[PDB]
Amino acid sequence: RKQVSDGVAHIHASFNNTIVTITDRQGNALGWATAGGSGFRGSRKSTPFAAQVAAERCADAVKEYGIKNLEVMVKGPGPGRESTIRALNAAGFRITNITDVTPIPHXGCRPPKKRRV
Amino acid sequence: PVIKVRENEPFDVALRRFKRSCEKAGVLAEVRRREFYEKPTTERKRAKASAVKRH
Amino acid sequence: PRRRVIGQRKILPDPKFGSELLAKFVNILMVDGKKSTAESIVYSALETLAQRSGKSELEAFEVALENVRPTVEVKSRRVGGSTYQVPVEVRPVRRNALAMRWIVEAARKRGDKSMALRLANELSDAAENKGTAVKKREDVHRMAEANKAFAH
RNA sequence: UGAGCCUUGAUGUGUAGGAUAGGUGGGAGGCUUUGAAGUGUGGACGCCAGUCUGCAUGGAGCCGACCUUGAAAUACCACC
RNA sequence: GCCCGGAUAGCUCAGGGUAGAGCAGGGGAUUGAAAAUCCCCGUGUCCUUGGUUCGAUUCCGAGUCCGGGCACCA
RNA sequence: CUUGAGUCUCGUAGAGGGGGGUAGAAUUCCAGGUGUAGCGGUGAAAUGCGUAGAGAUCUGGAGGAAUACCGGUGGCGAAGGCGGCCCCCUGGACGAAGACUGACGCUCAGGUGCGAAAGCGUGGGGAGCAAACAGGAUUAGAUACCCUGGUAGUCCACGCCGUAAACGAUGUCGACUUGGAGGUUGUGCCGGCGUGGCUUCCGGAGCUAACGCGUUAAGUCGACCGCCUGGGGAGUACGGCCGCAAGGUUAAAACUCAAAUGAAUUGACGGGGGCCCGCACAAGCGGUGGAGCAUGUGGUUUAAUUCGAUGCAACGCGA
Ligand SMILES: [Mg+2]
Ligand SMILES: [Mg+2]
Ligand SMILES: [Mg+2]
Ligand SMILES: [Mg+2]
Ligand SMILES: [Mg+2]
Ligand SMILES: [Mg+2]
Ligand SMILES: [Mg+2]
Ligand SMILES: [Mg+2]
Ligand SMILES: [Mg+2]
Ligand SMILES: [Mg+2]
Ligand SMILES: [Mg+2]
Ligand SMILES: [Mg+2]
Ligand SMILES: [Mg+2]
Ligand SMILES: [Mg+2]
Ligand SMILES: [Mg+2]
Ligand SMILES: [Mg+2]
Ligand SMILES: [Mg+2]
Ligand SMILES: [Mg+2]
Ligand SMILES: [Mg+2]
Ligand SMILES: [Mg+2]
Ligand SMILES: [Mg+2]
Ligand SMILES: [Mg+2]
Ligand SMILES: [Mg+2]
Ligand SMILES: [Mg+2]
Ligand SMILES: [Mg+2]
Ligand SMILES: [Mg+2]
Ligand SMILES: [Mg+2]
Ligand SMILES: [Mg+2]
Ligand SMILES: [Mg+2]
Ligand SMILES: [Mg+2]
Ligand SMILES: [Mg+2]
Ligand SMILES: [Mg+2]
Ligand SMILES: [Mg+2]
Ligand SMILES: [Mg+2]
Ligand SMILES: [Mg+2]
Repeated sequence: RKQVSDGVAHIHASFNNTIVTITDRQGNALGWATAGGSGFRGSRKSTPFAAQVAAERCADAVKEYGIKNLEVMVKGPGPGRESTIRALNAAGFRITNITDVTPIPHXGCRPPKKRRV
Repeated sequence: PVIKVRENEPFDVALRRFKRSCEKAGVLAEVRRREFYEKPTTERKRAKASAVKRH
Repeated sequence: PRRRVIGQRKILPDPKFGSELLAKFVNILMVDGKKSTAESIVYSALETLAQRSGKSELEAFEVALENVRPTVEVKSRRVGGSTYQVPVEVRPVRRNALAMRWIVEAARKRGDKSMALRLANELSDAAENKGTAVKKREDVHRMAEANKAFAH
């Protein structure tokens, strides 16, 4: 539908789920996939295996765009931080840049109270 | 933690460099430390406890 | 056990084939300590399988055996009250033992006339991938690959 | 940017089968140096098996009835 | 009375050369349990009848029933 | 009279206090572009959000609150407490040399002032969090722990309140009495040699019931003040004073018990930690629980159904 040949992948990893989106440099999404959308429900949803499965599926879904170069920005502390980038590289892209862009307050707002479990 | 891959090095060395850069940056430590609110009294308590245990 | 000092027990070989594998097969098949009965049953089954397949008793037996050997099993592990189903590899000796146990158990549940007939039919079915032993192997394989995320 | 409206060019491998052949049809001559069998190459489409398609080299052949089908070969041609 | 759309599994339901997806229910790997996983299993003239066609769940007619807008409403 | 106490000259360090301005990161909301089937949450789920286009991603705007790294048993203050940067106003501490006054000092009933958080009144503000409240779970029940929301409050100005495990559970002031390892901040002489202030850890004599304290004393002494007299009743009732209220402060009696209590010792236990062993689990094989019969027991029946064992460690047991 269009040829961009170079985009960036956003990985949003948390303790419950990982979400991978692919966009061009200007920041317009082209396709996305999730660990929970790949048939992994519950505890199985929060494992590196599901993260790399989601990475492969998201790479497959964006096939029509002819991506050849790719940057990666990863945010969040989730378990799926390293399997996803490995699976993304193995799919045939060239990881030309890796960045951690997780947010950190410079004080900020008051976090929720502690769980008494 | 900004890692720009150089010329012809493999992916594994760049990934290891990025992991090391994120480890020395204290990213996950800060993220875990800001997850819940810890009272000032608890802060001082555990800081002093760490200090005395070290000594 | 708690010691890791146990040893391995030697086994007498097959009389007219010289294969330890068929001796262990007889041992698995044997019940109540009546070994001559088991030997006669297994010999009749091997003879009829060889005549109906034409290769021989030996490699036909091995070919039927190989279709039942598993390569991965599932073990339960407790972490937080809920048990994970970790997939683990299987040692070759355990593969042989599991295959022979499955074959014999499948043979015992059949509506045929004699035990040798049941064993021959089940062995041929395994050799051409239609017995219940291959079904159990497929069940184990699918269950193991389903819980592939827990494989650390 | 919607709806109808003409013209063109494509588009349509239940199973037969060389053939990704719809209903219908005057009907086996067109095509051909108005550079043609077969090619390198540009490209389309595609139940991806195969249909469609410019140029170049090349130089002038493919060809209708033929046996399988419910039917013939877009050989021109016309009805949907 | 007329017109407009429908009739497919036990339920919900998409679909001229076929009957299809999920859950319901049954057993077993399965553990003390709902999990949670694996394995299958059925679950059918595709409302009825008739009509074209090389055969129609598919196109056509007449019927049974559901819903909507109308009309008759003296 | 000058040694206690105070004034003056130069300087050092500091989240000490009051007022005003400003910067960056992030959460939330608002509008728009791309893009499509999930997101969120948990031990597992569900409530909740989403095809009316969410979550993800990019651009612009609004608003409030707190200041990552530095950061440190580091520093300042009588205590409560104080942390981005900048300016204005302002209190105390210490250091080196000299000069000045001349006992001007210490403690303090009643009195006065400051005093975390929650709370109260009036007027603003409201992003995040979150009593009460609502829903979803778990449970025998769950007015809780867990999940999704969420109002006072948290923030500002002024005025009340006057309480905390407001703790070093250690009142203030002064003198004397072996050592070691550090931290922070001044100063003299030549990286070494000294000399002041505050501060952390160990330890000697001594003291203590013991734990322990130990030149920053819980050691040896002097001055002044506050407080205690068995455990419940009770820091409660009545009265006085203070407050808008919540309540604060002063403070009994009848009745009842023979104890209540502190430190340490030996075990036992822990849904505390470390290391080990046993057919104790895990891997297998064969059984019991169902059927028929044998046998023992409980119960019921009988004139008697003789007596004993009767959790593991009694029940094919004395027999
Ligand atoms: Mg939370
Ligand atoms: Mg200052
Ligand atoms: Mg200050
Ligand atoms: Mg948007
Ligand atoms: Mg101080
Ligand atoms: Mg001053
Ligand atoms: Mg000052
Ligand atoms: Mg004088
Ligand atoms: Mg005084
Ligand atoms: Mg007083
Ligand atoms: Mg307050
Ligand atoms: Mg208040
Ligand atoms: Mg108020
Ligand atoms: Mg108000
Ligand atoms: Mg909240
Ligand atoms: Mg409730
Ligand atoms: Mg008090
Ligand atoms: Mg305090
Ligand atoms: Mg006290
Ligand atoms: Mg003293
Ligand atoms: Mg000491
Ligand atoms: Mg004492
Ligand atoms: Mg003293
Ligand atoms: Mg003293
Ligand atoms: Mg009172
Ligand atoms: Mg009173
Ligand atoms: Mg005691
Ligand atoms: Mg113990
Ligand atoms: Mg123990
Ligand atoms: Mg066992
Ligand atoms: Mg029995
Ligand atoms: Mg008796
Ligand atoms: Mg007796
Ligand atoms: Mg007795
Ligand atoms: Mg006995």
